[PDB]
Amino acid sequence: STGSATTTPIDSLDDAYITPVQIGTPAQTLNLDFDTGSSDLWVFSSETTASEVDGQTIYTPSKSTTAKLLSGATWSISYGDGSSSSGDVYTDTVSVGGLTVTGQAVESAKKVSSSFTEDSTIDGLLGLAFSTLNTVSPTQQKTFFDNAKASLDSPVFTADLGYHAPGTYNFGFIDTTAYTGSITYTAVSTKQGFWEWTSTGYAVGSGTFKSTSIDGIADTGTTLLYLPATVVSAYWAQVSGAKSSSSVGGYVFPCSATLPSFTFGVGSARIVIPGDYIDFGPISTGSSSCFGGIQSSAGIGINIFGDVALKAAFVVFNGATTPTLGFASK
Ligand SMILES: COCCOCC(=O)Nc1cccc(F)c1
Repeated sequence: STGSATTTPIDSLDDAYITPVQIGTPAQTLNLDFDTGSSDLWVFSSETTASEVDGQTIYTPSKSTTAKLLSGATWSISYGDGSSSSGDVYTDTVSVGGLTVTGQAVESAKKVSSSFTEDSTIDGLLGLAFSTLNTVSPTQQKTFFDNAKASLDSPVFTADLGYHAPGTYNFGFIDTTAYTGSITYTAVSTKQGFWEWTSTGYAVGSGTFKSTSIDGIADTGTTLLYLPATVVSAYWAQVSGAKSSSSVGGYVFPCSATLPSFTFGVGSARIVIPGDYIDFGPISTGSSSCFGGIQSSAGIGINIFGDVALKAAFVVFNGATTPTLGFASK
């Protein structure tokens, strides 16, 4: 089997991408944030505290003839940005782009933190990291990809995120028309539960490539590119007037600037992030200070190849017995 679904930016900045997902019988379609940096499929629901729902579409398990309470199971996650959610668990039929999993754990939110409430466009998350990070207790549940894998034509999914435009998540096949050149594959460590890999270096604009190992995670659920402070300083030094602002929370730059590209290495291959992809717009409405899309990971504990990086590539998440990642230009 295969599946193929369009993913759409939630706003004009590509802050996140939403993908329609069919849950239950009859289908209830929710728009979920596919998140390779995490492993729970959770939804706003008829159980979510009413004051914490503000425009999201909810899953109502009592209206699904295939929903079953997973007795005794609870979940609770805290994300790197400080947001969180928790609740109980149902199993139900879940379909993405024509690919159907029966008995998928659908984690129903009883509580969500304010950032989720305040974003009416995201009805939940669909985790695509390794199932060892799933938070359901006392019995850990599998991700949608883990449940689908054996049925897929090939045990892979691909992320093709658009810049200011829709893109595609495919399951079970590699669309050879969706990228240019070849796909360069690189080793993955699953030791932390993530799609963790080592970039071979970087360049700023037309500058020379610096060969240096940068371990990080491919995380579709993180907006920005978080890299070591040395790398980030080298990038922003090429933008007149750019500076790190403790009060804003990262590097800002004059909105009148033209940003240089940023290149990262994948083995001997190179993925070029155009400068425009690094512009996240005014820090507040009407400001001439703009927020940068490349930020320091120093306070995180891990480097994160988020959407800013991934949207410049066609990315293969290869879930073979020994997982690997592939990157192609597009
Ligand atoms: C095995 O789960 C133990 C509880 O974990 C809670 C928890 O917040 N986990 C978590 C947070 C962010 C990403 C991710 F993938 C997992």
